[PDB]
Amino acid sequence: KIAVINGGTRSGGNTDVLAEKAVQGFDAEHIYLQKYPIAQGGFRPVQDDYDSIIERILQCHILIFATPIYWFGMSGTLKLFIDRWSQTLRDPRFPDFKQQMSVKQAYVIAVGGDNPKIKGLPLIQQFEHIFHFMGMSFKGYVLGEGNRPGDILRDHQALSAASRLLKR
Amino acid sequence: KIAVINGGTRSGGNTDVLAEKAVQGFDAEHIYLQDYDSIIERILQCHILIFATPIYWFGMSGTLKLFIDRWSQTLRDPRFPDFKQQMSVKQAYVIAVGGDNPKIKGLPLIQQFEHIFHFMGMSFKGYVLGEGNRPGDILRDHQALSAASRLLKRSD
Amino acid sequence: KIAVINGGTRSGGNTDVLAEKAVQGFDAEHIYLQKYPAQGGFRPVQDDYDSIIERILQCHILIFATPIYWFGMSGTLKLFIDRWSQTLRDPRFPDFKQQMSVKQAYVIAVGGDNPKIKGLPLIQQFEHIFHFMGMSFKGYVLGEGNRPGDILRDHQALSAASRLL
Amino acid sequence: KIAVINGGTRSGGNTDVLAEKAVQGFDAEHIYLDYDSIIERILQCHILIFATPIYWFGMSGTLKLFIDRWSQTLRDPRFPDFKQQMSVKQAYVIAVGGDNPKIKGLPLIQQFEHIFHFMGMSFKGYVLGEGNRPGDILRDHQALSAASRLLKRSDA
Ligand SMILES: [Pt+2]
Ligand SMILES: [Pt+2]
Ligand SMILES: [Pt+2]
Ligand SMILES: [Pt+2]
Ligand SMILES: [Pt+2]
Ligand SMILES: [Pt+2]
Ligand SMILES: [Pt+2]
Ligand SMILES: [Pt+2]
Ligand SMILES: [Pt+2]
Ligand SMILES: [Pt+2]
Ligand SMILES: [Pt+2]
Repeated sequence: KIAVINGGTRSGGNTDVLAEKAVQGFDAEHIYLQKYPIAQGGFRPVQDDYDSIIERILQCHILIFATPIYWFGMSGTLKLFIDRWSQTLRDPRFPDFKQQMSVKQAYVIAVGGDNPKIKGLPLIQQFEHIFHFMGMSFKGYVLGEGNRPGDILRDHQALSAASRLLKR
Repeated sequence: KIAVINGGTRSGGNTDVLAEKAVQGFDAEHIYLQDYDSIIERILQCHILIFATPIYWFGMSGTLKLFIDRWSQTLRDPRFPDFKQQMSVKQAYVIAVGGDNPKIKGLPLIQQFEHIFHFMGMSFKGYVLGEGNRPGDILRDHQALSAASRLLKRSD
Repeated sequence: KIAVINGGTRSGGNTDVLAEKAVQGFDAEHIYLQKYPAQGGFRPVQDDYDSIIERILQCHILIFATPIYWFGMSGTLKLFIDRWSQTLRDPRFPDFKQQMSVKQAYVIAVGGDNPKIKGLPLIQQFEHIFHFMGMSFKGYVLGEGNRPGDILRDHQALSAASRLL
Repeated sequence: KIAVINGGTRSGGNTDVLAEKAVQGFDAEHIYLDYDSIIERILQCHILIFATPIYWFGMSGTLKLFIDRWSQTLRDPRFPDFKQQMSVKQAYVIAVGGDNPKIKGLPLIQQFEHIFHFMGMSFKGYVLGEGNRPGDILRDHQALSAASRLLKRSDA
């Protein structure tokens, strides 16, 4: 039903925390985009399980893209994941990808430490163009403030915004 | 202490309601644009300014646009010699409601306000974009209502 | 065929000059939005609003030319566009929506505060406005200038204006 | 003295055509995204041109991974003056795509503006060009002209 595509870190990370507030209680598909060390910028995304991820995403009506804001954009893992949709749109193993994605609802959770409420707007507008291209309805988002793990818990505005993320 | 600069039409409209949610318990001064000099005199006396405007064509109301545009005259008015200095120490907020996916399509307007405030040296402390079509509709926008109620809180 | 909606100050104005170049040679319908008593010292007048609509409705290409005031369009252009809400339900112009949905739109905006960057929100606001109307946003020019004649120094803008249509 | 940081590949494609129009006559260094070696080469140039095809209304994945790594460089003891060195450089952006890029690529330009501002680098200019298939960029006369004059400080 609901999938959370996490392009941040895991266990404690501000991205994980905010996402849990948004999907609390649901039996949501939790996707974590893998990355291997070569810490921000110290990794390289791993996409060995990309097809498995697409398979899971296709079964979900609601998609929540959760990401830290790196250099005023999304994470390296989420950027390489979305860029690969270009390949999937030409993939015979997922012949109805465009149509299937077009009926889904999308949400975004992004956390940054440099006045995200303002400096994170270009990223939200970028997501707007991405979803519009796919015909996906961009239903809502949350911009949260945080630098180190767990500091999002101090952004009460973001915590309550995430809890009220899913439209009703 | 707090001034709500109302750019719509005083009539229990969605923008008015959302701004009231933000200032509940603060006993703010409500300035309805829709007497320019008196308005300027009144806002200069407030530390916090909340610009509340319905969203028209992905921007502010024509009333609020004519109001801010006239600041160009005030920046050179000898009766208000310290206008820019006084404004720069104020904290500004924006509350805007519209019926066409405003939380997403109203972002350019938020960026314009960011530039206006930065130009004046004012701190842009927060904003809330809300969704509504007919009066009262905003009371169903849980996310917006929650955000407005927390707008001016120092610790919640 | 082509219409230039000018929301600035005429003759010699940076906005007038760039628009002039964009439609140089063409027999374009020149629409100037009225205003009477310098920035912020006027009040737009729309007594001729209906005749202006009648004219743009006959043009396939619409060029919106405006100075950048407070990071937005001019007061006259803002009040003009805002009124489209009334026109969209006006018995006098039964087909406004459909007629506008087939026109091509362009924007020429001039500002004195690093417009190539600070004028982007305005261009994005125009993108939403045109998309709402079904109008194709074909291109734009962001010129730098604050005083009459200044736009003659922005050769990059004059070029663009020339290569706009 | 100047470097073109290409986030595409060496292929003589639309982004490369536009970038070349800008550095013609400058004998610029062409870097096609040896990370440490690349950082050393760019640190020696006072003008940096970031050239990238537009993917999903953003930069290429290759350029994204490169700029993201600056976070590591900002804390790398082997490059103790990285931030300071970059701050005195002039940055330009050349970006080409086939989905109404001059309009839909604006958020990307704003991101670059934030990236450069964070580094203290002067964002001197940019060109968004239209091109769907190889060679299409030659039809975008506005972009070709803008790229031609991008680094010029004289006219005719
Ligand atoms: Pt994080
Ligand atoms: Pt469903
Ligand atoms: Pt990473
Ligand atoms: Pt106060
Ligand atoms: Pt405005
Ligand atoms: Pt002018
Ligand atoms: Pt035509
Ligand atoms: Pt005016
Ligand atoms: Pt040089
Ligand atoms: Pt290309
Ligand atoms: Pt990017």
